[PDB]
This record gives sequence, structure tokens and C-alpha cells, in this order.
Amino acid sequence: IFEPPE
Amino acid sequence: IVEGSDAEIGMSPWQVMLFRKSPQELLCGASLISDRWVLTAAHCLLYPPWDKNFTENDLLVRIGKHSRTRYERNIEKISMLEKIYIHPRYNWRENLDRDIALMKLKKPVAFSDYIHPVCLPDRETAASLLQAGYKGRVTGWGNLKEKGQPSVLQVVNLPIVERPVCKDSTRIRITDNMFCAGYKPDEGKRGDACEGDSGGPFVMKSPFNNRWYQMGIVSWGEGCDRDGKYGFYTHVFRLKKWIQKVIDQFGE
Amino acid sequence: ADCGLRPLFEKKSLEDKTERELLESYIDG
Ligand SMILES: *[C@@H]1O[C@H](CO)[C@@H](O)[C@H](O)[C@H]1NC(C)=O
Ligand SMILES: OC[C@H]1O[C@@H](O)[C@H](O)[C@@H](O)[C@@H]1O
Ligand code: NA
Ligand code: NA
Repeated sequence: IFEPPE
Repeated sequence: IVEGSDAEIGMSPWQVMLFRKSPQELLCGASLISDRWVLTAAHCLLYPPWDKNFTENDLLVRIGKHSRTRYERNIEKISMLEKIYIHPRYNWRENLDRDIALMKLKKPVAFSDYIHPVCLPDRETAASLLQAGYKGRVTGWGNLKEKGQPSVLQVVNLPIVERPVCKDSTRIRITDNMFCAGYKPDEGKRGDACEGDSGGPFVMKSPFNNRWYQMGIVSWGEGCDRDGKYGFYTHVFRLKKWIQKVIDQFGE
Repeated sequence: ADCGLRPLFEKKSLEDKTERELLESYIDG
């Protein structure tokens, strides 16, 4: 699982 | 990276993560060679037998990173690409000859404690440093082994191996556009790039001027860290004329 | 043109933990 930006 | 260790903060500030927009995933490594251009391996982008053919709209690059999965607020940048350029004589049919590609950012990236490009070499720096036994450095978020994935950028220092040894240990046709590197069984020490490391940099530090130069790009190997086998790397100086030709006309 | 000098290392006269092994390989042998 990859942590999201913005 | 196999038998490496954690990168230190800021150790490899040109290191770039090639990133698929959807599904989200880590594709390759890559490197920052100026505020406008990232350098990578062609088989990262185009490999027709596995239906690989990523256009610019498909990818993002993440620069400044340390952790593999975390969003590193206030440290990393993310950029859309403007265009991809693969070497026109890239040979995927056989041996991955000329396994290089350029990627142009849409916007110039700002440099910082974590984002800084690396040098490409000149003929002299090439001659001097590309020698059997001289060591360089590979960085990557690739597989730890042949768990699994590292938590942070991994680093290993590896010796360049003499052409005959490289040639005599694979049954694939080596071209002068490749070099190989890694330790031999009788040298004890271990270490290799792995899946996920493809496209990332093999750097050397010049003792003439103290700058890091990218002599290679992770291209391929058979398994990872196997005795009697070696990592193959794309000879960057050999292909430097294509690199400049591309930049001068699309650097804008 | 400032290529390859790291802000956290070379620009402040700090070495990383393993670059010396790079240089040990250029001088030894
Ligand atoms: C790869 O993608 C391009 C651009 O969408 C497409 O036109 C082509 O058929 C594909 N094959 C290539 C570039 O070899
Ligand atoms: O499936 C392939 C890989 O699985 C892993 O669990 C092992 O540690 C690797 O060395 C092996 O080659
Ligand atoms: Na690279
Ligand atoms: Na090996």
C-alpha cells in the first residue's frame, strides 16, 4: 500500500 | 538491492523513483541529471513481449525520496512528464543493448538538500574510473532478495569486473554498451541490484574534482546476487552523444 | 553544472559512511 500526496 | 544497507539522508539526491499512475506502483529507478531531465533504462518503459509501452501520460516521477511507500511531505517532489525518448537502436529482441531512455519534466524542478543532479562523465573521467576493481555505487528501492521490499532507499558499493570475466559468465551476447560489476565468489563480499532497481544509477566519485558521476544504469542480470554471476549496467559514456543530442534539441 | 556535489555532504565537507571504500578501491590494488 502507497501513501497518497496532496 | 541485495546485501546493501539503508541510504543516509541526502546520500543520493539525484535518485529518482519511476511511478505508475494507475494502478499505483513502483516501476523503476532513474536519475536527475539536470532540472529538466531524468535518466533511465529503456526496458522500464518499453518491452514489447510483456506488453510494456508506457507513454508519458502513464507515469510520474518522484524525486527527493527516502522511504519507499510513505508520502514524504516537505521533502519529495512529484512531476508529470512532458515526453519520453527511448534510444532508437535499443535492442530488446536479444540482449537489451543500448538500454537507455530520457524523460523530460513538464516543469523545471527546484533543487534542495534532497534534490540535486549528478554529472555525466567526460572521456577522461570515463577512461580514469572505468577499471576492473574500481568500485561504484548502486542505489534503489528494489527487492531485498531474489519481506522482501525495503523500507528505505538501499545502497551497495560494487567492484567493476573485467570484460572477459563478464563475458564468460553469461550465455548472452555482451556489447561494448554494457559493463558488468559485482564481486566474485572467491572475494567473499556479496551484493547486487535486483528487480525494482532497473533503471537506477551506478555512480562513481571522481577524485579529481569531488563530483559524483553516473557511469552506469541498472539494466539486467540473471537472478540476483548469485555466485559466479554479475549485474549488467548500461555504459553511459558510450551513449553520451545520444544523450546530448536529445537534450540540446528538446531541452527547452 | 553544480552537478554531483551533494548539499548534505560535499557542500558541507562531510563524508558519507562508505565513499572511502570507493576511494580505497581507486588507490589500492
Ligand atoms: C507504444 O505507444 C505508442 C504511443 O501511444 C503507440 O503509437 C505504439 O503503437 C506503441 N509501440 C511502440 C512505441 O513501439
Ligand atoms: O520467489 C522468488 C524468491 O522468493 C523469496 O522468498 C526468496 O528469498 C528469494 O531468494 C527467491 O528467489
Ligand atoms: Na538512471
Ligand atoms: Na554474485
